[PDB]
Amino acid sequence: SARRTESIFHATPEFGGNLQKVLVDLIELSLQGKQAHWNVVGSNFRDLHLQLDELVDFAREGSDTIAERMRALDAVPDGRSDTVAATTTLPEFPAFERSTADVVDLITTRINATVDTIRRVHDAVDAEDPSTAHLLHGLIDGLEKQAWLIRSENRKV
Amino acid sequence: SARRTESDIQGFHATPEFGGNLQKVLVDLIELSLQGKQAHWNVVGSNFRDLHLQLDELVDFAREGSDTIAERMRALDAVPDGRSDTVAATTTLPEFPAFERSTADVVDLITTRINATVDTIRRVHDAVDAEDPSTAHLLHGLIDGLEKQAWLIRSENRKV
Amino acid sequence: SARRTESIFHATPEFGGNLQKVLVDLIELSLQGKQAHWNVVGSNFRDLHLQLDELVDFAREGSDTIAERMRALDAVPDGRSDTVAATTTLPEFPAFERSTADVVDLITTRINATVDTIRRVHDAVDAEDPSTAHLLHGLIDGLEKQAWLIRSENRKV
Amino acid sequence: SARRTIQFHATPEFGGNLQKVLVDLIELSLQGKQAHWNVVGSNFRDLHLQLDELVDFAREGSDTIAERMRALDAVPDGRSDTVAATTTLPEFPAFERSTADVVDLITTRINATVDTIRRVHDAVDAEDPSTAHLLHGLIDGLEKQAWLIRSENRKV
Amino acid sequence: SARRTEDIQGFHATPEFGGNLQKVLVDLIELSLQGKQAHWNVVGSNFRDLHLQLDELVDFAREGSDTIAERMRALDAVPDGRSDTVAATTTLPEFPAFERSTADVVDLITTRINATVDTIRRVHDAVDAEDPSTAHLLHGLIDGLEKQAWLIRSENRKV
Amino acid sequence: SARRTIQFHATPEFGGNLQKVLVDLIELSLQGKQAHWNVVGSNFRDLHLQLDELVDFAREGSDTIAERMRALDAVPDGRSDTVAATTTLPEFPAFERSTADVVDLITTRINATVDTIRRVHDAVDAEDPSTAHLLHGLIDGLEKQAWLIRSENRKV
Amino acid sequence: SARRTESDIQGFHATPEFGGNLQKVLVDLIELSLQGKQAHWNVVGSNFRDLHLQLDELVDFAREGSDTIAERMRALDAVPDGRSDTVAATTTLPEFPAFERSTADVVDLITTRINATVDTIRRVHDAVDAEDPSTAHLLHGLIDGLEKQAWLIRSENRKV
Amino acid sequence: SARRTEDIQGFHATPEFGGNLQKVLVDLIELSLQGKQAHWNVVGSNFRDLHLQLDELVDFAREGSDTIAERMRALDAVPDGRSDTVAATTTLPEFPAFERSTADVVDLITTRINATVDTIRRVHDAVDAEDPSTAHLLHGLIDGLEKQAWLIRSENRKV
Amino acid sequence: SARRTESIFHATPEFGGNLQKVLVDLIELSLQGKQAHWNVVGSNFRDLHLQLDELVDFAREGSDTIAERMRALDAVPDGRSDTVAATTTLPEFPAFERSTADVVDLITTRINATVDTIRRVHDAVDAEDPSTAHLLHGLIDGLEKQAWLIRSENRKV
Amino acid sequence: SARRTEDIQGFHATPEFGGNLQKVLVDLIELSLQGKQAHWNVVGSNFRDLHLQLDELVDFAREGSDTIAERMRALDAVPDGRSDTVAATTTLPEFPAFERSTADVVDLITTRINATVDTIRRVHDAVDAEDPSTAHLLHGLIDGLEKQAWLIRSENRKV
Amino acid sequence: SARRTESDIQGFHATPEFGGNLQKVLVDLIELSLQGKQAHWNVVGSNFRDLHLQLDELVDFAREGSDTIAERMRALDAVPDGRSDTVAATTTLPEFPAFERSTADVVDLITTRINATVDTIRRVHDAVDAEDPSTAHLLHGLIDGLEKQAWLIRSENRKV
Amino acid sequence: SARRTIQFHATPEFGGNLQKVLVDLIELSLQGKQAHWNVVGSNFRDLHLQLDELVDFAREGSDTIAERMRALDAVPDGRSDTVAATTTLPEFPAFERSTADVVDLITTRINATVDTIRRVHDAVDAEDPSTAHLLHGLIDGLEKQAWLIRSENRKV
Ligand SMILES: [Cl-]
Ligand SMILES: [Cl-]
Ligand SMILES: [Cl-]
Ligand SMILES: [Cl-]
Ligand SMILES: [Fe+2]
Ligand SMILES: [Fe+2]
Ligand SMILES: [Fe+2]
Ligand SMILES: [Fe+2]
Ligand SMILES: [Fe+2]
Ligand SMILES: [Fe+2]
Ligand SMILES: [Fe+2]
Ligand SMILES: [Fe+2]
Ligand SMILES: [Fe+2]
Ligand SMILES: [Fe+2]
Ligand SMILES: [Fe+2]
Ligand SMILES: [Fe+2]
Ligand SMILES: [Mg+2]
Ligand SMILES: [Mg+2]
Ligand SMILES: [Mg+2]
Ligand SMILES: [Mg+2]
Ligand SMILES: [Mg+2]
Ligand SMILES: [Mg+2]
Ligand SMILES: [Mg+2]
Ligand SMILES: [Mg+2]
Ligand SMILES: [Mg+2]
Ligand SMILES: [Mg+2]
Ligand SMILES: [Mg+2]
Ligand SMILES: [Mg+2]
Repeated sequence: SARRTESIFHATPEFGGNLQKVLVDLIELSLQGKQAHWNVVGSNFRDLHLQLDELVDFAREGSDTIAERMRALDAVPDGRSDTVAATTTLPEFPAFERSTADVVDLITTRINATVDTIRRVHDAVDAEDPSTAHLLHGLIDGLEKQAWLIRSENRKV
Repeated sequence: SARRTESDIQGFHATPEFGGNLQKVLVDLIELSLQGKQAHWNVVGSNFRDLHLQLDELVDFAREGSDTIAERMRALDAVPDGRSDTVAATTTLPEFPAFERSTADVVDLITTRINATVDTIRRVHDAVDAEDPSTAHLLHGLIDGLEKQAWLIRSENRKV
Repeated sequence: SARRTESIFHATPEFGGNLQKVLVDLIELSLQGKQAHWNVVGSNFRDLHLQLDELVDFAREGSDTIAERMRALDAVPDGRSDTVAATTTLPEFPAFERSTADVVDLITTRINATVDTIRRVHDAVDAEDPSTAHLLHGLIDGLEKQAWLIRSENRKV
Repeated sequence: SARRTIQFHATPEFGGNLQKVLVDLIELSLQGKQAHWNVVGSNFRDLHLQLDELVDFAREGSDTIAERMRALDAVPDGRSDTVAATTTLPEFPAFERSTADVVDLITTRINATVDTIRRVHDAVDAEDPSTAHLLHGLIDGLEKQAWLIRSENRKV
Repeated sequence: SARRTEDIQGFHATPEFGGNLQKVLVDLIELSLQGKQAHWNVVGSNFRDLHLQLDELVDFAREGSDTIAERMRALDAVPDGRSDTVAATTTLPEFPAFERSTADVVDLITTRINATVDTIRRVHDAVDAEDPSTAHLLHGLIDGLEKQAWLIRSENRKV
Repeated sequence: SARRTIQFHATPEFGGNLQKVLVDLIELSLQGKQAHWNVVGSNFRDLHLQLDELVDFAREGSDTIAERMRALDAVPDGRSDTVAATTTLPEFPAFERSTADVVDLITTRINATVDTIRRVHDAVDAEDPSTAHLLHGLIDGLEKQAWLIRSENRKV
Repeated sequence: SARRTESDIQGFHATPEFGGNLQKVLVDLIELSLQGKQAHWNVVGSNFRDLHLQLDELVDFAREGSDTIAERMRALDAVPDGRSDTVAATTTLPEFPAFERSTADVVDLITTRINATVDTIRRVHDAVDAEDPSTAHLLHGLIDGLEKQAWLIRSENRKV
Repeated sequence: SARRTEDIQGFHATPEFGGNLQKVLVDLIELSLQGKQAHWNVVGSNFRDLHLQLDELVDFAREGSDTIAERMRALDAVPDGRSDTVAATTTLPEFPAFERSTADVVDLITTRINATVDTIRRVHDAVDAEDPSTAHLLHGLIDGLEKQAWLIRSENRKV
Repeated sequence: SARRTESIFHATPEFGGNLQKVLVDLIELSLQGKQAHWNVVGSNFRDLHLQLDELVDFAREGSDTIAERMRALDAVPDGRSDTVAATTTLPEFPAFERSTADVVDLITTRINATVDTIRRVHDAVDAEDPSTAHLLHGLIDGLEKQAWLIRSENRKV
Repeated sequence: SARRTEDIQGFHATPEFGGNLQKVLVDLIELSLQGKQAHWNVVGSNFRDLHLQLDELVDFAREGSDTIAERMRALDAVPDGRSDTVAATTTLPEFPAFERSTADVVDLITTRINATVDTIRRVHDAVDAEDPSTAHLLHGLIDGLEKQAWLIRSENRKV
Repeated sequence: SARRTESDIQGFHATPEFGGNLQKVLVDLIELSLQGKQAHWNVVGSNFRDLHLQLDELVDFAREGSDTIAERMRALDAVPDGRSDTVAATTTLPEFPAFERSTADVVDLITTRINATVDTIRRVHDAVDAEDPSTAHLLHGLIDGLEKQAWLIRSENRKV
Repeated sequence: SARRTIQFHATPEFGGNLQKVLVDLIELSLQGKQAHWNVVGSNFRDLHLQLDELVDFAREGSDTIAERMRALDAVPDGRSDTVAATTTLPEFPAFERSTADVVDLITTRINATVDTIRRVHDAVDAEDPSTAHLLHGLIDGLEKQAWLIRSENRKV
């Protein structure tokens, strides 16, 4: 009666490209987070070691969320190492052992870079699909929380 | 002191139109749940088990969604109708066919019916968002969850 | 030695029809239970709200059990909205908000109707397949428990 | 290589708006516990239990808001004096209160809390939609609590 | 260097102490049995809350009776929780037969919880004088049961 | 539309039969705890632990039966005086009892409890097969407990 | 007082015939468990994973069932024999073939062997029910659980 | 045979007893509020450990305040945990505003925990004299809070 | 750059045969363990009953581990009743009820037989694939623990 | 209004109090070590029950030793749980070497549990006089250990 | 007394060669994890769901493995490099192709890449075992877990 | 039928080697708890918590080794006197110790414990590779603990 006949959302390829930008930075952040997690040394090692894993957990869940949102709307994600390295906007993480103080500053900057990407694409994403912007909001919130939890170590008052 | 002095402070009340838009979402979510179980029981053929299991996950989400929408209506002083006669008379989903259906047919059928459910939510979205962005927040989660289900189900039939 | 050769239970279509009768009433009960769960208001709202969800949980598990028992014996269930509405024996649940006292009486009657269907088909089911009657017994027990738990609210002694 | 060679900061007004939500969430939590302990009469147990769920949500909410402030370089103040001095919630009364009275009282004070979030919503959303996302969850959860509590007093 | 070179016997309860814990035990078991009776036979306004709270009371009283009985065993005393002994020696007013209204059950159970607590409070000082470690267990029981009493009786309180 | 425009009630005899099962289940539970506390000697711990599992099953069983009575408009009586006055179980002795004695005693009293359920089974099944379903679960569980306990005393 | 006065009250004792009927059920449940694992390891081809996983669920149920039946025998003073030689010499199930088997073949093979196991339980049912309805209660659960497994497995091969 | 034939009233707290538990309650609630303030606003060396430990302290103080308040209710006393009352009657030194260093927070919170414990220790003997079962709850609180104090203050200890 | 081209461990059939020897003895042990679990009677029945189930749990997990290791290396396990009975090295478990003392000695011997098979094939397995020997070590350790836990019942000191 | 304006110091244990808890600590640690020794080396009739019960005893004694040691820290006292100190200062009779029969182990461990409890009972009143909150923890330990003693010793009881 | 008297006792230090061998294992495990997720998102076609799910299990194991190896390096005073540029420049795995891939293609592709990862571990095994058998213990678990994944994935494509 | 018609026993040297590992594992556990209680200063909480994880691993390890000895007909001695008299670990000091000192002290004593396992490894592996399997897990876990603890004191 209100039933429709069988003959049954299309996202633009630009929209997919915007999600792809978010994806590579989330993957890069997870990879750098693990690097820091392994190679951080010095005062308050353990807290940083543990917090960095929490960050990585969130970034990995986030990248799965974004990639699978792309798939739901029939976009095609690319999370391959070469693509991530070639297209990420995050500054490269330095090699070797790094002091806890250095790691705090480095990782804060890299989180902030990842968040910036999401904030940069937000309005274009929101205009086409507010339901995707919903996921972006959760990511921004969770990442900016991680930034606060990590950077607070270096704050002098 | 910054304390308010009213003895009675009323809550947010939904307009009749708003209540109607959520009612439209509700009946389609319930219908999708009923069709989801029908497919879950009656799917046969290649890759039976995966579809059987995925369809239950879809049903779980749709049932949680219908409860969320109906209870959101109650929170905003609107009154849901999820009775079988109403669902049958007012759902926009194409009817699920009778009897056993092949895995390939079930994939196509259920994908279409999820698409129909999501379309209802997307149709009322802007009007809902305009009156109450907090309800739109719930609609966003529903759209995301359902379109995820659509991908997880439909991909069975997608070739190369 | 005691091994049989490869060349290997058939239920009647009437038996399937009997399970179908149980199925539609279980689904209808779940749908009405949710309606009541949302729309119940008044004294002792919370207990009814919560108990009605427990009833719905049991009825949903029950309808899955029956439908899948049908499938196991190669019967074909029909739990579609139109079929449920057109064939259920349960009295229609009234529209709008209902008082807790009214809901107690209404839902008790609808549980009792569902149980009656199972009791009506029991002997025919038991005669053909005692293993199915086993499931019927569990349902009757669980539903009649729910009836007691709900109706006790209105009992005056 | 697309790699860049980086400080979002809340405006004072934005921080002030979240501070307003915070004190009402904390006050609601304190009032919820007061009601939880002191409610008496017909259907005591349901109210007792539901009020604790309200408090659980409101406490999670206040932590969420305060930590969002921290994330955006704002500084929360959830101290007792500040809460008492700046909360917009009508004062919850002392002593034993009937279930009927508690239902009415708590519904009003939840509604007051939601009103604050609804008042600041548009300004918060204009500056930071990600924070408004949190406000939506709070509005939804609290208005649900209001429905679950107030339905007890509904006549027909 | 400081090692003892003794068999080292454990602390043994006096007959008075044993008797005092036996008194607590029978009232805890009686309360459990009456709690179930009420759990099953309560009817009327707010049935579900009372039905559920009565089971929590029974859970606590059963754990309590086990705790006391095993405390007796630990101190070389012998519990008797048999039906005849409980019926013959409990201080609790008899629970009435048949279906009982929620209002009636609230009043009845509150009274029986209070009777159980009274028994524990009556023996407390004598128990505490001999073995403060056992008084520790009595404190937990008094606290838990008086909590149950408040949670139940508040239903009937009219303000 | 097949929609109808509705009161199963147990006969007094049926209710009486379930009452018989109930008092024996409760008595078994009380005796099980008595044994649980007072058993001593070789293999104490196993018996101590197994007896608690017996009590757990018997308590769940008594609740199941009493609530089945309620479901069918019957009224249980599980009070101490009634249990002592109407139970068919041989009295469990007071004081410390050896593991060997406890095994024999408890097996007898489980068997007595099962015998009651087996005695009323056919009459219960004739009126309500759904209740007999519950009796079967009880018979199975209790006879399992009897086997797990009595095997301790088996000679070869 | 209504207390009985016997010092020794014996339990229910199964007849030799009853003990034999449960023994028949036992060996087929164990054989099904062994064949279930064989198929679980050696299934290859289209939809491998679903069958691999479902076969373990079947094995879990059959193992729980064999324990239930053997322990029911013990409860009724009967003595089970679940040794490999006895199972091999007295099972009624057709032999599972050797080596790797295709998903389609495994579906057909295992369905047949579940059907065989259920047939044994249905064959002894009435004789078991006549002596002890409480044991028949267990048989009912076994039949229901196993026929559910049969449906969940066989549906892979059912076309349209 | 031994069954009582009375309504049997429960144990009722004296006004002094009620007042004493109210004193404990407001300090527990104040400590909770200050604990969250510190949880949010702590910055500097070893932030995370302090952030996390402060939440554990708050968890314990919240459970504690609920326990005390419900103990009051069980004994027919009436708690007041409202913001105005807590602010007006707490004995805790005010927590300062704004971001505070980890070193500062350690010292500040240790002092406020100690103040809370002091209140409990001050009322203890009077509570114990009337109701040892309540003193039982006070012992758990003193133990838990003094543990929290050790776990926090050890950060600033220089050996 | 270090990437290999697409055109990509092969175990000998003798290696597979060695794992097969372990498999049949693990399955036989599980079957005998259940037999003992059901039919053990007498002093300390309960401990033996419970410990025998723990043994069976370990042996069942072990046989799955070995069979699936065979599959991973493209060997083909045979755990069928006839094959197990015809090829197991374990002494037959006796029929009927057995005393706890007898069961202790019997099961200890059968565990020791199963362990002996693993120890006999160890060096040949280790030489070809140390990663498989890794699994053998876990099994030997777990089984010899079970042997100690069971046999200690009969130890007189 | 009622806020204090002080640094507020915590409760500090006297040297006698510290010494008394140290005595409890070494006996709890010794009991744990002997419990494991027995856990590993027990053989004979009813091995499994004893093997398993001995681990439960060790679990309780380890939690107990941690509780006491951290209670010392909370009150500004310093524990010493090192091997040499425990060996040199424990009051427990030495556990014998090699495999021991279940009957022997029951008697041996019962004696060593009783020795541990005796230490706690000996210091109790002095601890209770200074700090009833610590006596609260001692009551839990006495209760738990005497329960373990009953559960173990009952194996050897012949009636 | 048998107590040692040194104030400082150093831990086991890995040779540069040993550190390099574990680094080789690390980059291939990370690369496998990245490719595993790519396949997990982009697989389409017959039996989509099973592969989708199994690929996540593979990713979970590989991620746990990379962490284990990197942390083992840290324990032995070696310094891991799991950065994207390094992984891309030094992994031995063939590149995963772009875009959506069929279930059959993904099975073949991923099996090959697991085989490649395992080959790296087997190549460095003997040199690792020679210096530190405790690290070889970890390599054994990795090889076993990964070859299990290979079987569970590849069996989809194996015919009769 | 391939059915056989059966006593692995450790040599005294093998048993002695496992005894050496056992006493160092127990001593490490006791020292870990001492450090857990008495550590003070900057980053107290992390050290406090990490030391308990070390103790957890070392206790599981000592039980594993002692029970492996039992499995192979050897007899462990984990008594206090024996541990104090035969452990190779440098004595842990009494009294409060700074986090920096505890890091250095505990790292040394973990390294001492690992050294013992590494010293006996080859002899153990030659006789019983299945026991060496357990030693590998212990070496891996303890050296991980050493890294997690010592990293606190690392300069750059
Ligand atoms: Cl509730
Ligand atoms: Cl699956
Ligand atoms: Cl932490
Ligand atoms: Cl046990
Ligand atoms: Fe995913
Ligand atoms: Fe709901
Ligand atoms: Fe289902
Ligand atoms: Fe927080
Ligand atoms: Fe007990
Ligand atoms: Fe119940
Ligand atoms: Fe079993
Ligand atoms: Fe509470
Ligand atoms: Fe498997
Ligand atoms: Fe600790
Ligand atoms: Fe890690
Ligand atoms: Fe152990
Ligand atoms: Mg939004
Ligand atoms: Mg928006
Ligand atoms: Mg039946
Ligand atoms: Mg209620
Ligand atoms: Mg005292
Ligand atoms: Mg035993
Ligand atoms: Mg029948
Ligand atoms: Mg190895
Ligand atoms: Mg006390
Ligand atoms: Mg599949
Ligand atoms: Mg080797
Ligand atoms: Mg830290």
